[PDB]
Amino acid sequence: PKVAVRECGLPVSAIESLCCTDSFALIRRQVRETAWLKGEGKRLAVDLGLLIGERGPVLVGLRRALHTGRLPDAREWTPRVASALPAELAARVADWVTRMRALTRARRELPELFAAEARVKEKVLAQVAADPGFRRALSLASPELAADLDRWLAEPARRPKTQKLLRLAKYVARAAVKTSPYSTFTSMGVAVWENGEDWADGAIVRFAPREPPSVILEPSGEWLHGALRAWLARPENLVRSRLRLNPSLVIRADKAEFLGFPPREPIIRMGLTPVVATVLRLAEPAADADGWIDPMGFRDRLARDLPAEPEQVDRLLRSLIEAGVLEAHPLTLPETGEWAEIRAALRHDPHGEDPEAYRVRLARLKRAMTMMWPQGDTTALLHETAVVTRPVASLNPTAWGRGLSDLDVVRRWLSVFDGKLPIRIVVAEYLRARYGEHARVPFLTFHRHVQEEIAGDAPSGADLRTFVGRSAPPLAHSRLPRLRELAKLREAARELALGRPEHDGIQRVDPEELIKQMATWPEWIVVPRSCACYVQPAPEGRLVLNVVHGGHGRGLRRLSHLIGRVRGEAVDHPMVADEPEGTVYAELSGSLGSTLNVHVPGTRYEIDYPFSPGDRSRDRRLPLSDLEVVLAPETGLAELRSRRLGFRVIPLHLGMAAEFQLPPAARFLERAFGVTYLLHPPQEVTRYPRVEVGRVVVQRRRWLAPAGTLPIRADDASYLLRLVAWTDANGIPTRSFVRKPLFLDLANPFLVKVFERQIRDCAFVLFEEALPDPADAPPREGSDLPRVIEFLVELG
Repeated sequence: PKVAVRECGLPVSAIESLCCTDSFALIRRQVRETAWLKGEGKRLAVDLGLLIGERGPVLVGLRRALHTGRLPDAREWTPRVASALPAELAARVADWVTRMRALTRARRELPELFAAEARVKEKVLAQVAADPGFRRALSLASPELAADLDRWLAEPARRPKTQKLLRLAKYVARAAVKTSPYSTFTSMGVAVWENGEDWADGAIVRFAPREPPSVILEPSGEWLHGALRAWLARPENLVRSRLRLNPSLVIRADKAEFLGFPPREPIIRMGLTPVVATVLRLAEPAADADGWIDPMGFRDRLARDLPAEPEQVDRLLRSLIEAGVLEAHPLTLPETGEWAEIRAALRHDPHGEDPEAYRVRLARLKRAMTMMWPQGDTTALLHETAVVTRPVASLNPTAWGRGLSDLDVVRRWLSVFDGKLPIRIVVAEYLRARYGEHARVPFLTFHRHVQEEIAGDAPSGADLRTFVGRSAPPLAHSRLPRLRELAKLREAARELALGRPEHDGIQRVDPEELIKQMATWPEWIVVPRSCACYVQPAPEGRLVLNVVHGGHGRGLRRLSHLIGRVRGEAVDHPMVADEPEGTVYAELSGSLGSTLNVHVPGTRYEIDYPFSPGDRSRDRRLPLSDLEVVLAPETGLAELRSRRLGFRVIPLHLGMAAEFQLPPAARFLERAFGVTYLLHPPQEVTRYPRVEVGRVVVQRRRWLAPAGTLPIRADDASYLLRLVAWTDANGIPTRSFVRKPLFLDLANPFLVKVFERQIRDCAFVLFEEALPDPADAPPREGSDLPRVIEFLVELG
């Protein structure tokens, strides 16, 4: 099982040091002491009421004071009153009065102890935020704020405004507890399995000395592809280009059918003249051994084998390129003047560079980019990824065995909840109903008919519009029998998991119960062969599951590629295995307009996709034109075949672009035919227990608070007291993630204010246990501080 590690750019001390430790301990004592004296007072009220009845005033006033939790008036608690009560009751009253008085004074002292401690933490915030890796990441994400931080460091006692401090504190928390990449807020590398025996200590992982991250600076893919298209349309760069037939081109004995430019990718049908028809035909003999076409040698070839007329052999080619039937691509990116500077600036090794020089440098790079192709609605012209070249850690295979076995079971079982399963069922039903059980429909004709149905109005497309059209599932009352079965299968899965006791905030499912449930499932629930499972270890052998996506090296291939670029030598990422016989896996060719889809090529064959040429031999290309769609008799689902080769073809998206960034036909291939899934995280407070399947935490414990339950600042630090009283009374822990999720540490005065503001005018607030807790970060060798980490484990 291949494993990578993502780790936070700041250590856990960075957020621990921002906690008002003294004040908070005092807040928790007050809260607990208030709740105890309240309860005890009502109990002593009862006891006192009972003494009053044994005896056949004063006592009635003492009683009312205890009941309602106020200090008895001087007339209500006296030696004569205490003498008339039993010793134990009088001693319990005395203790209550004493503790109530002590509570009252400590209430008085708190606001200035808290105000002073919070003020001290402002400078600790600056201290933590001085870290160079952090300042670099903030410089990219938020340059003005980062310029302001740099000034503060240069001018301390230049107390920045609260709202800057809150924004800084949020980014600090993000860089200490959130594991998704951003820049030098995190770093990623590979992990290895260290063969057993050397784990006497009980550790599950062992870290190498922290390597300083290397950073890769990359341009926005959509900027890159707009700029590239601009350059390819200039007549002088035709000699700098190669051409190829759009691999969605279908000749229909009359017309050309094909797909056009991304991102809109129109479905195009145009009339052929006999000249255009021979032009397309001679493109086959005009091509290299790998399908590329010399533009000059083709322009002469057309000129001799039609009539000549070079002036117009050129306007003919030009019009075919403009139309998108013939594709123009560069000869290597351009080695042209403007492209070599961008390429040099992107590659510029940033060694020895402070945050300000970095901001200036990026600013200049941005300008040359705009003075080349407009930014437009592109948000973020540049991104950075931080990686390390050597293994970050070794993993203990015997500590991890039960957890990974449990995870595999979970991984299979979650398949029933896949959002693409309704899609598959509806697409399959469409195929049966329009074309017939044994139909074999050209992929492109099928894509077109589906889009015709979605854009239009006919009840024949009702389900396609409901499940495949824009807008995100009403299943049990659906027309199709399998959709109602699915709903039933989901409800059974859900009720199996939740039909069990909450002991200590945990519902525990045994993996065998899920294996039993799964053996009953029908064949149209198909379970991916591999998943990328993002997990965090937690105490007592737990693994906490965050995200599941497809895995056939999906994210890992991108990591291998980025490390390869930093090291100057490729990582041999193993290939996907074509099996069983008669079946191949094929990723979509090229990068489909995204820098996040550039990777170590993982499959043998590839789906050759319109304007995204890949990296493979001719005999290994499966053009869109060669795909067909059929109903599989095993599952009753729609599958793809190669017309040319007869194989089942399973499309793979192995790049890290999100599915909505895929152009339309590609998106359709992934959603309808891909074999991955995606897992992502009334009137009172409602508690949901944590759900575990053996060792795997599938759902963290949660607390749902409607609008009106939550204390609102009506107030200074008396606010934190009331908040903590409500959280304690509802079992809500000190540290939690609130709903993207915000990290809430009630001891952190910045994060409390960030929380105050973020829940303004919300209908609900969702608290989730912090698990693992940051303080549960696995210790380190030497001077390296504990950090929060997450593992990408590929399970297969």
